[PDB]
Amino acid sequence: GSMNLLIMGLPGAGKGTQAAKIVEQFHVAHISTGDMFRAAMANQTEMGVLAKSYIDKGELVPDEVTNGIVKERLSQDDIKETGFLLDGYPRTIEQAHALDKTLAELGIELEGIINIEVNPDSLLERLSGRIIHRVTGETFHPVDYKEEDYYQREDDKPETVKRRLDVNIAQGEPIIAHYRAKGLVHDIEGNQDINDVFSDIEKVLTNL
Repeated sequence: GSMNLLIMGLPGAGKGTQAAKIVEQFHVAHISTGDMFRAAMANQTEMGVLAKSYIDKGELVPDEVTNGIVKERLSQDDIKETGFLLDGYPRTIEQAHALDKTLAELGIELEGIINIEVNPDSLLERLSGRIIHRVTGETFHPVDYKEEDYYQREDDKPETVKRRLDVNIAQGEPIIAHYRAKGLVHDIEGNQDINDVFSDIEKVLTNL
């Protein structure tokens, strides 16, 4: 009955799939950054219509507005009833500090953090393998009988993925340390089958 959770993991770690499995078993509200903003705007909340005025103009959403969005979301009814699984926020240590303030104001306590760990070299190989034929557009990872008959999306080039992973690691490290120092972080080995990863998650959550 109700749990207040964060889920964390580097790109390619399968955070999305696990979140959906967590919802199915434990009924917490899965809340990604995208969901939160889409809700605020589509449901036309006070913060949402405010956020929309920046987004429509192609401008960045200020921290003050983002923090209001979050507080608004965690203020909803479903949060009291079912708890939550916050996904993608906080993204920086500053947002972690802002979140803690909001949770304290709301009288809410974080109960656990699911941290899916996968070796960044394994992630790199998994995210930067996709290769595409020039005229048939056939996708690979596997074949390649001709090195020059293929190309990669910019998003999928090893240097691009490597930078993405490095930035995500650097931004996430102080957040993980911040909450680990409070015993809230539970490391899950992510290099398993989907059902085995979730199996370890299930053990953690039922024993909270």
